Amino acid sequence: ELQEKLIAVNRVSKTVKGGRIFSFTALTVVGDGNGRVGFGYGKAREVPAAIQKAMEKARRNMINVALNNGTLQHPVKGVHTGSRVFMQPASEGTGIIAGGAMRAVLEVAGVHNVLAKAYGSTNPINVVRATIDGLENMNSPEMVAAKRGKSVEEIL
Amino acid sequence: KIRTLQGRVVSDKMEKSIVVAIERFVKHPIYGKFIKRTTKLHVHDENNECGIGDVVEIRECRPLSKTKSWTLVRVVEKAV
Amino acid sequence: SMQDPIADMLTRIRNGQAANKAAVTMPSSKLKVAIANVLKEEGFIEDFKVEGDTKPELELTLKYFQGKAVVESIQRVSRPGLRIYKRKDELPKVMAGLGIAVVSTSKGVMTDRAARQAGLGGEIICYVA
Amino acid sequence: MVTIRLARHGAKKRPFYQVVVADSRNARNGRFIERVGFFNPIASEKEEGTRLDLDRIAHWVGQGATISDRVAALIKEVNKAA
Amino acid sequence: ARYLGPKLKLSRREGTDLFLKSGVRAIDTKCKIEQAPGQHGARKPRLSDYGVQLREKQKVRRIYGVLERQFRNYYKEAARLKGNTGENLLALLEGRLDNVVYRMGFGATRAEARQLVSHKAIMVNGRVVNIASYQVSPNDVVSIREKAKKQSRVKAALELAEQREKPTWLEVDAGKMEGTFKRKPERSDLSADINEHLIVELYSK
Amino acid sequence: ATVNQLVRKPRARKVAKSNVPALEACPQKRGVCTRVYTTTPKKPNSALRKVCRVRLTNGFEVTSYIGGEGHNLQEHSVILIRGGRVKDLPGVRYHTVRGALDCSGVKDRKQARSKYGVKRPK
RNA sequence: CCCGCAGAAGAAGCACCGGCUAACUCCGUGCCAGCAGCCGCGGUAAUACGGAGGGUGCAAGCGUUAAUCGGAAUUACUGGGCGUAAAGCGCACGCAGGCGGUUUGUUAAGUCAGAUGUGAAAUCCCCGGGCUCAACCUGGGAACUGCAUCUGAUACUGGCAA
RNA sequence: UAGCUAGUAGGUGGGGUAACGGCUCACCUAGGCGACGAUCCCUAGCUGGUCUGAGAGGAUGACCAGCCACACUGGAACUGA
Ligand SMILES: [Mg+2]
Ligand SMILES: [Mg+2]
Ligand SMILES: [Mg+2]
Ligand SMILES: [Mg+2]
Ligand SMILES: [Mg+2]
Ligand SMILES: [Mg+2]
Ligand SMILES: [Mg+2]
Ligand SMILES: [Mg+2]
Ligand SMILES: [Mg+2]
Ligand SMILES: [Mg+2]
Ligand SMILES: [Mg+2]
Ligand SMILES: [Mg+2]
Ligand SMILES: [Mg+2]
Ligand SMILES: [Mg+2]
Ligand SMILES: [Mg+2]
Ligand SMILES: [Mg+2]
Ligand SMILES: [Mg+2]
Ligand SMILES: [Mg+2]
Ligand SMILES: [Mg+2]
Ligand SMILES: [Mg+2]
Ligand SMILES: [Mg+2]
Ligand SMILES: [Mg+2]
Repeated sequence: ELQEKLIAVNRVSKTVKGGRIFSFTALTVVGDGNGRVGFGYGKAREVPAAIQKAMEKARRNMINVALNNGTLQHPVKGVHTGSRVFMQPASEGTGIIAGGAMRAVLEVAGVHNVLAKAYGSTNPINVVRATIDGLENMNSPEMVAAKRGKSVEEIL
Repeated sequence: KIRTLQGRVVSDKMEKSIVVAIERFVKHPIYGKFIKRTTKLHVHDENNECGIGDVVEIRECRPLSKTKSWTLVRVVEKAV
Repeated sequence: SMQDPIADMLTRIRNGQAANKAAVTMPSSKLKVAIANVLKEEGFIEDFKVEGDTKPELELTLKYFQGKAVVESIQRVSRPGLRIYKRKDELPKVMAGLGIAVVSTSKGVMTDRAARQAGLGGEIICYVA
Repeated sequence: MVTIRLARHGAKKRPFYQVVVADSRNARNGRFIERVGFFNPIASEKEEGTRLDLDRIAHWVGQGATISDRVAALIKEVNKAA
Repeated sequence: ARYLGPKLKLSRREGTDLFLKSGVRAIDTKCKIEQAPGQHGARKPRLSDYGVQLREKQKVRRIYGVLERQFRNYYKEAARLKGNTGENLLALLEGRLDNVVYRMGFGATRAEARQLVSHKAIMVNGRVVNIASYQVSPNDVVSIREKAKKQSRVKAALELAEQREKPTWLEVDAGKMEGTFKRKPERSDLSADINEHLIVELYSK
Repeated sequence: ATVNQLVRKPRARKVAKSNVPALEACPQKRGVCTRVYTTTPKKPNSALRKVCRVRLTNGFEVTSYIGGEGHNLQEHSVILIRGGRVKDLPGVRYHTVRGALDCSGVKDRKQARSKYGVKRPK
């Protein structure tokens, strides 16, 4: 049931006395399309091994998002290093309007309609961390009413 | 019920004429800050009463000179 | 020099919540008391009180639900350098209604929901989420 | 001077006039004082075809406005059909 | 202003039966449906996200025989209308007259339906409508004028349409060769292999 | 950054400058070729690029690149030039339009014929 | 606009295929010829040059050039920064200017609420109608975020008094 | 581009205009504008609107419509509502 997605794979290098050693890193995101999403970063000598390790790591360390009918509860802002992300709930049918990393994470987390935009650096790793952080720091009417000691009707 | 303005005398060095200053508090179009703005008028004052510093009510009337088109109505806080 | 006591009050609330303090204290004024009443009725602080005859001190007892602070974010909107006024139509929706903006209308200080229901505008003191 | 006449709007070969009261000196489609109705010569069935505000027209005529021949015929037709 | 090329080549490139042939035979018996056209067809194209969006949009366009300018105008109208943009776009496309006559069965394919419409075989509400993109409204009646009612292609296509699945938003009498557009179709009535959200995102890029 | 500071001195836009000044906001310009010659590109390239010094109808004298394989351009030939710079060729910011007034289409072309002014073969 | 005759008969091109960017092979050339928006390509296996086949995108158009906005949060009001990346005056005093602890009263200037007048028509938007459809034309509405006047509220800011 | 202005700012009287007025003349007073940008230089017809933009904004003022100015260059009056 877990949809998985590879966002980026890069070839990093490490200069040694005998020459250069090229290894491959893979950033992947996995999610159950119904409010649970995690990201993993995997490092290996080859691309298949790197994606395998990243998929396993992302299949672990998932977190839970409070989704409202495939859309966000309210506008959220997220930030990690030099990437700042803004996500807004949108009416049904607009689809997912977001850049590549945000597109992947939201599509795998199960948000079907959202307006998004990334400011600052669009480096995929930090963009994924920031959007996941923003999705996690989002509160729903149930929890907000419980936290403030009110009913959901009282909060409207 | 007659449209009038209320300002402060800035000079009374002319015969039958004062230059008052109407101050208006207006929001800046772009930045939203409320900025103080001044408009300088020349006012005809028969009897040459009004002194510098007074608060005067002025009413717009027919032209009386090249630049004078406002006339004095009363003096408020005549104390300088 | 202290030129925004309301902003100072919000800053004390924010810092006390970040430092897990049970209660915070500040010099009192009637605007501060009105704001604290609004916060108490909206359920963002647990309690407030005033102690003192000549120099009243406002004490707010802060609220935590699951260890975490109740007030997630609180930001002064109208400030001495830039006053913000909104007509009844343009009153903001903070966190799409999950939070509250404190608006000072002509009938007293209230939330944006109360001002929109009463058909009034006014000054925007702060947002609370 | 002040007259009530038709300004020719619409497209090529499909006219649609706008009964407006205007100063005679102005252009046909130019400055006008008030719009008092419309007239569609290529009108089909179940369409108004001709709508004139008789009250405002009477007001302007009483103020001295003249009526172009076509507008007079339209007024006659309206008051004869209804 | 109309695609006159090989249709099964389109169906192979999209990798799906687009119903561009009458259905007397199997598309696998008429072509190598599993292989993309051209010399390098056996290749496995790892099409990117832009690739999948483009392929979806092209699939819908090649299903309905609509060029890009008109399709984009359709999208603008659908997004302007209230509701859901993808369902509105599919509703407009289904409301195309060619599509309607193909659905009711006076044509083996939409190309044949369009040929009838163009050659003035079709009447909506009693008047001959030549324009293929004409938008039929609910409660409209679409009938074939007699001088083409005698034509055999209509009969053969009607038999094929009886063979096919029947629409739920159209009611047809084959003997009278007339039909009624009862209501606008829905996403419950439209083929779920289409993914309109890809098209919405594509045109919102 | 302060509102008061911006009130006293608004944000001042960086004034964009055009990369093809001799065109004077025109899509093309006619000129009279003053010298046809070859030049050497900047390295990491090595070739003999064909350029011409041209006097434009507005008084500008500019260097224009002659693309394609084969040119009949000599002194006093009237050509049409368009924008577009040859990156590895300092001082050259324009292209000659082949198939225009006197720049004939390159012979024996079958692709980009519209780009090189070549009529359709029979 | 309608009817009749004849006969598929009179009607498909342009750009691109190294990445960004949808779509790849062969042959010719060999740091030359040349390509090029950027990164970049070409020194004898070139998917980047030229031709061919195949394919992709638009289509009576298709490309190139010029120009504006966008992307550019890259003049940042919404919406930015200033230890080391560009960026705190050597340091202080201080006029104009910007901001103002706390309570009560009064005013109603800012602020808010309502009403009237005006904000030309066309244009944009919504619901309809007419040209076979559309473009187009057109009825009604909404809008024109504004301005001025009158009547109220006084919380906050301002004025005045203590 | 930091100072500009002698009919220059105001006043009494006469004349002038369809009309108020330094509009003009005589006299008197010594003012008036300006750092909330006067004066000077460069560019420019203004608007409803058009394009772009999620919006705020940015660019723009072809066609249609309202207003202004000009009619080879400079000046002036006559006729006339
Ligand atoms: Mg780690
Ligand atoms: Mg950056
Ligand atoms: Mg005057
Ligand atoms: Mg066309
Ligand atoms: Mg590709
Ligand atoms: Mg070779
Ligand atoms: Mg350009
Ligand atoms: Mg910008
Ligand atoms: Mg920066
Ligand atoms: Mg430095
Ligand atoms: Mg220092
Ligand atoms: Mg105060
Ligand atoms: Mg007031
Ligand atoms: Mg219609
Ligand atoms: Mg209309
Ligand atoms: Mg209007
Ligand atoms: Mg007060
Ligand atoms: Mg006199
Ligand atoms: Mg000029
Ligand atoms: Mg923007
Ligand atoms: Mg302008
Ligand atoms: Mg005369």
